[PDB]
Amino acid sequence: GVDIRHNKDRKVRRKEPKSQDIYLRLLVKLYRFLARRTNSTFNQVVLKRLFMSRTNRPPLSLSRMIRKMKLPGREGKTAVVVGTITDDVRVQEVPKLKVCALRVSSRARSRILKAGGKILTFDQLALDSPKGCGTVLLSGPRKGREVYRHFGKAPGTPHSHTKPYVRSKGRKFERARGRRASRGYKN
Amino acid sequence: AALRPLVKPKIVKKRTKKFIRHQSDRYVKIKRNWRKPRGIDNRVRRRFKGQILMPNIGYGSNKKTKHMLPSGFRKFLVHNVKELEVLLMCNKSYCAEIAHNVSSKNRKAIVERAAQLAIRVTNPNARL
Amino acid sequence: APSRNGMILKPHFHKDWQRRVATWFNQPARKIRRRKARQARARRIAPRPASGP
Amino acid sequence: PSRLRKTRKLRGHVSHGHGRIGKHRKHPGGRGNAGGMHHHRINFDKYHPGYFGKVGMRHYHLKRNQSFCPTVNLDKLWTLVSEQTRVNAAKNKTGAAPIIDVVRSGYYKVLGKGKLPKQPVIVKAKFFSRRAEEKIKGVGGACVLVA
Amino acid sequence: SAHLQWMVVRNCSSFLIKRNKQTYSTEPNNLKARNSFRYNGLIHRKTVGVEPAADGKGVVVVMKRRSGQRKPATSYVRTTINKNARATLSSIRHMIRKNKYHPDLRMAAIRRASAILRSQKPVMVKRKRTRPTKSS
Amino acid sequence: NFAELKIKRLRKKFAQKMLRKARRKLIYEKAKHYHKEYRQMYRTEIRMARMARKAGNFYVPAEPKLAFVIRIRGINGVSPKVRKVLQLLRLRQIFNGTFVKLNKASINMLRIVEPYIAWGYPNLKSVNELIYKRGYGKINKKRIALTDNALIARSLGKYGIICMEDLIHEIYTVGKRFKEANNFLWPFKLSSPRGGMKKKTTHFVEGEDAGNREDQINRLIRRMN
RNA sequence: AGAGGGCGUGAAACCGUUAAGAGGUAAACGGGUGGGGUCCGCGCAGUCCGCCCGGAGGAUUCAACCCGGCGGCGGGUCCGGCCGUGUCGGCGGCCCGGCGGAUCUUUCCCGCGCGGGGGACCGUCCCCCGACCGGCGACCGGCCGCCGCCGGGCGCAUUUCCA
RNA sequence: ACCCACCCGACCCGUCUUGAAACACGGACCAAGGAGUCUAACACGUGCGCGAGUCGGGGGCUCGCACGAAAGCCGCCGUGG
RNA sequence: GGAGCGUCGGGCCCAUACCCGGCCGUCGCCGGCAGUCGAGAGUGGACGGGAGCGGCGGGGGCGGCGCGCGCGCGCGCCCGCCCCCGGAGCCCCGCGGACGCUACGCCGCGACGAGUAGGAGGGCCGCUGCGGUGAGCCUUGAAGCCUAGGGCGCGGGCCCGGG
Ligand SMILES: [Mg+2]
Ligand SMILES: [Mg+2]
Ligand SMILES: [Mg+2]
Ligand SMILES: [Mg+2]
Ligand SMILES: [Mg+2]
Ligand SMILES: [Mg+2]
Ligand SMILES: [Mg+2]
Ligand SMILES: [Mg+2]
Ligand SMILES: [Mg+2]
Ligand SMILES: [Mg+2]
Ligand SMILES: [Mg+2]
Ligand SMILES: [Mg+2]
Ligand SMILES: [Mg+2]
Ligand SMILES: [Mg+2]
Ligand SMILES: [Mg+2]
Ligand SMILES: [Mg+2]
Ligand SMILES: [Mg+2]
Ligand SMILES: [Mg+2]
Ligand SMILES: [Mg+2]
Ligand SMILES: [Mg+2]
Ligand SMILES: [Mg+2]
Ligand SMILES: [Mg+2]
Repeated sequence: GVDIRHNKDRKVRRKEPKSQDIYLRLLVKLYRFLARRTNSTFNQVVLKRLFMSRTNRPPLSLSRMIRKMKLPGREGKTAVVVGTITDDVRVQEVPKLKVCALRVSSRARSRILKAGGKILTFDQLALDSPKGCGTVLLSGPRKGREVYRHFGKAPGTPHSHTKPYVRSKGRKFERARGRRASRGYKN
Repeated sequence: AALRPLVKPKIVKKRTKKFIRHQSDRYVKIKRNWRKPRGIDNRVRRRFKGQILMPNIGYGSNKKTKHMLPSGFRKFLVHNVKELEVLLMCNKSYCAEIAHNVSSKNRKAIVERAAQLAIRVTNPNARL
Repeated sequence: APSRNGMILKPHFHKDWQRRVATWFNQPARKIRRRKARQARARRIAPRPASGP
Repeated sequence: PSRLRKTRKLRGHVSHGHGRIGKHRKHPGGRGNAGGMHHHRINFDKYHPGYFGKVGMRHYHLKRNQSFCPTVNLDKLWTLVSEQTRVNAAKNKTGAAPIIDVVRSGYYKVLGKGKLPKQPVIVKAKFFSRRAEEKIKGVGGACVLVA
Repeated sequence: SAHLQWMVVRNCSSFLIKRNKQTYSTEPNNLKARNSFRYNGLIHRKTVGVEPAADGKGVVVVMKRRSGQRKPATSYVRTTINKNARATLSSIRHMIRKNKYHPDLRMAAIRRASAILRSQKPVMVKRKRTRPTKSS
Repeated sequence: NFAELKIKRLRKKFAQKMLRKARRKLIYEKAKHYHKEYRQMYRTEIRMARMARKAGNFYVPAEPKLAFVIRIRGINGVSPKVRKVLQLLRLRQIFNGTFVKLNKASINMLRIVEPYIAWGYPNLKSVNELIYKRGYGKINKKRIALTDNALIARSLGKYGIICMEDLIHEIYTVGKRFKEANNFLWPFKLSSPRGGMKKKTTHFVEGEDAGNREDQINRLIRRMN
């Protein structure tokens, strides 16, 4: 008899993508290979991200991709995003970029290409740079989802600012006993 | 002078008797078919000394000889002639079973074809 | 009983609602019937607009 | 797809995943939102702060369309018009400034979030913010009230 | 591609046949009857297939052109080899090796031809061997 | 192209074979030295006492540096403070053992697990027999048997420890690099005590097997190793 | 009728018999052997096949080679032409290229300041040839090399078949 | 795998229970039947499509529906959510 | 004259505990393999001038960074070469690459494996009906039923023989 807890012996990370789609799965076959045979950890990070959920690979807006490449020095590079590239209607002038993405929305595609931008697929990125050399690996804001505003220290727990799940906002949906001082108390 | 398989190792089995179901002996309503007991007290399900055994993955067969017939082959249930020609390039490792529901005319047609291709048949001398 | 976080929600299934469930298996059959009846009315008001006034 | 659901995997086991000390009885809490004050209170006042109690003024014959006032931010004002108004402008050389009827596009108020590009406009709208006005003037434009 | 359409097909094709813990595949120009990527007639730009001759004597090799698949009518190109066993193999060998065509296959293609030339063994001889037929 | 490369590859081949020879010779001389070192250590303890004894004097030799610690009772119903220390000595299973350098900290940790272990001061021979018969590396967290020095070197060679012999000298003299050589060794899975024990549950002093038995840990080692 | 008028199939409980085996700790059970039965696989030597080789017998045409024909592959000279990507030149399709636009013009036209259609303009999609480059499985034609098949040649120290 | 013998082991299951071989209940035997369903609402997770949008209903245009009470399309494409 | 009681020896007995080995599963390994040298790895390769037995004349270190299977060499004859795998013959081969590669595949190393309530995963486990699909099966006998017949699977179960 041995004393170990077998409690957290199984690591819960993903191995493959849970999706069954065939084009992504080909990318996975390609980046598994590169991951293992190259020294590049870029390939490993990319590989890891191909297995993740929709939630877990959030969309990267065009404006966010602009400003991250506006940063000093990462000039004449390629931005990479395992998610999708979306438009920003609240940005106007779009520099000529180099981009990798699993998806780019039709607007975002036009705007970039009109600028003299190049768009790449991930099979194309590999041939272009199999060890991820000269890349900017970005990500969309993970904690964008409105979901997260309900997460945390519960509402009605002093110093929480945590959206309650409520049928409809309005004068008479919550905001009585436990928010006003006038009505019982407040947190 | 029957069809020898490619490699005829010693199959070695961990357990030979069927695991039978608790109290299948006592009752005609209970069938031998294994069932794990889920009873709160249960001699068997809590592994007492002297009781019927519970199947585990412990008893598992060795992967080399799992599904290996005594003869050394694995079955493959052939359904008509066309379905045989698959085994053509195995023959030394898989044999052909012919199905129960196949007619005694075309049972014959299969058997002689397998005899050309040297695929061993596991129920040939039968329907007649 | 409520369990840890969720909309404290009021469904309106306390009356005998299954007595008054109204299915829509008609609707295709309906949609046609209107459409026939429509084409008939055109044909009756011969060169007059199908529209109406 | 019953095939996939949990009751298929519970077959054989006695309690059906509801335990055997305590069982699956009918309504052990009370039905629904029963006990909001008594015996379910803690859940109510740690996930629904402010359920109980009145507050504010009644309003008898509310009609929502009176208070209709959909807003738009400067952020994306140029979105309302075709790019070639914003292009034939930063060009032209008359110092023209194209009109943007915001009420046409379905917004009544113009509030002031965001940077407006240095490029004159005439914004026609039912209502404006203070800041939205200011930003518009700073671009070198003119806010315009409409009924 | 090859790989893309293998993704579509791997588990669903009419030609596949699971059952009895094995799997197989019945698509034409698959030597080895495997549901493999390698050994699949339909998928690959260049294909090998060694069937027996309809005569009953000999073997047919079945190359695939590259010229134009899209036009299956014209795509495969058959060729009977009805020669002295040892020769037959060598002709297949050269077809495969010295044309640099499907080099991966080739030994499988030889064994197939070999097994086919075994098939055309003698049925009467086999019957004599199994039973002694002496002194009733 | 061809004959130039071939000779370059043959040259490479040779330069390896030379180096292999060299490192082998180092190993051989390192042992020979350690043979002389242990000899010198043994005699020069006797030397001392005889010289005290010549005078009306005493030679109190050094208190021991290093001790082997065998877990001599099982893994049921064991107090949480004990249990923690037992898994700070890596003594998880029953009849696992470890070398342990002694000091005020370490000794007291053994004091808190006394009726759960048998321990004491191992011989030279004990350190050899344990290392050669049951010497297993921790090599990418896989218990792997020390079949060659290529294993020891690969892991401990950044300390000057390049062979089984070096390892034995680091363990036995409790060198600078003891912590790292001792942790490299996977804890010693010894069999049951042949000829049995005296009594599991009681201390050595009082007839049983537990606790410090100092010299006599070596007898126990032989009947278990 | 081993379908006989509540009759297709005809399970189990339960009963009758026939055969076999057992029998003072109620029976029944798990593990482990033994004995007996039932069938099943044999063998009237199972010495099991397959390569290659050496020898010994017997038998057909070759392979190796050229020659003629067919088919296939691969190649570069991209040689010649079709093919299409990125770029540049034609402002050439632009009206013989259409849609879209809160871009413009009511110098226009038609219908009643508005609607429809022109006409500018911008965005997008198509012709002409030249140049550079990815010469890309997107194809043809010749030439080359190699392979395979058929038929010609080769009659036997060869190449097969068989024992 | 059928029967018999012998050595060792071996209390009857289900269940509520801190505790069941219990002098705790249910159970003579066999067959068939027999219990976590569907709708609605919410939340989180996951998969797919599109993405500052998205959406399809409801309605309409296309057929006598064999398959169709489907499928397709809509300045309704967005009244509206 | 213990088979009693108190003190102590040797010796022997056996648990699912410990050790070694087999086999099954799970976990872990930034695990390996889409076809390459390489085992404390501590380089490889142009290419130009100047030359050659020269070399890089550094620690009782006991040594890793430098040395004795060659660097230049045997052949063509002091000068030239030091040549190509469609052929070095191979323990490593960078020219092309499994018998192996259903990449949801295949392979290797370690570790571990009680379980009610409860949770999750996988079931080429099982039932009935639908779209597809098996040039499936079936009066030369389907379903069901029965079977001291033959087997497979840890098991849910399954497949064959006979009736
Ligand atoms: Mg556990
Ligand atoms: Mg209990
Ligand atoms: Mg109307
Ligand atoms: Mg539950
Ligand atoms: Mg219950
Ligand atoms: Mg409860
Ligand atoms: Mg205890
Ligand atoms: Mg105690
Ligand atoms: Mg009848
Ligand atoms: Mg009847
Ligand atoms: Mg009937
Ligand atoms: Mg009798
Ligand atoms: Mg109760
Ligand atoms: Mg009680
Ligand atoms: Mg009980
Ligand atoms: Mg009692
Ligand atoms: Mg009761
Ligand atoms: Mg009763
Ligand atoms: Mg039933
Ligand atoms: Mg969701
Ligand atoms: Mg377990
Ligand atoms: Mg359970």
